[PDB]
Amino acid sequence: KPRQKRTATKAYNVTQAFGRRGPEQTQGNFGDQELIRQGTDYKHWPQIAQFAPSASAFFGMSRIGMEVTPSGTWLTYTGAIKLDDKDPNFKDQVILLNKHIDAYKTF
Amino acid sequence: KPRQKRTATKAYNVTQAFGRRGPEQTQGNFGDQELIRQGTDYKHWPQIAQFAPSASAFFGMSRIGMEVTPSGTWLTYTGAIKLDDKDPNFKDQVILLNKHIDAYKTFP
Repeated sequence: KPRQKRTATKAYNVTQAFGRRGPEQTQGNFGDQELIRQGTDYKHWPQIAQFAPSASAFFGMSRIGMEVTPSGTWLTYTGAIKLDDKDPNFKDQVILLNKHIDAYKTF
Repeated sequence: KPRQKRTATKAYNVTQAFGRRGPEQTQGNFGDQELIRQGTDYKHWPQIAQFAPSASAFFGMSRIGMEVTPSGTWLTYTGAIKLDDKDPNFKDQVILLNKHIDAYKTFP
């Protein structure tokens, strides 16, 4: 499957699907050891997935570019998604996201 | 519905769902007049949507951050998706994406 359409699971985990976590610009930085090993089987995956954009929102919210780099042709994307501070789950969402952002620095 | 889960259509279009296209740091820049007014009702939407990430890939591929500002708490993301230059359709994919990237600069 094209990288962007892959779904990580225990049998095909985040490292297998999307590479090792890291700081480089072509690397993903999200996930602690449990999420990396479990993918969408992770016990709190639906709480993470609620922030992932629909296809319409991905192209509607993001700043999209197209670049030729020494590795080939890339569609770039950047943006920001607001957390709903009136969601009763807000504080646990903050804790959950903090547990996974740049978690690889500690393993 | 939270912004990131909206689906734009003719009845609820890209501007209404995601704001006017423009140059600013967290403003969307993608779509010509046809896509803006049609959203996923756009006749060639599937050829754009093939590049959109799954939820797992979004959090697998992207650089994710969190920012706290006077407007609230924001989940930031950056990344890149590789185009398959060996796909016979590659030239048409590039043409389609280029038609929409920064298209707003050419119309009010």
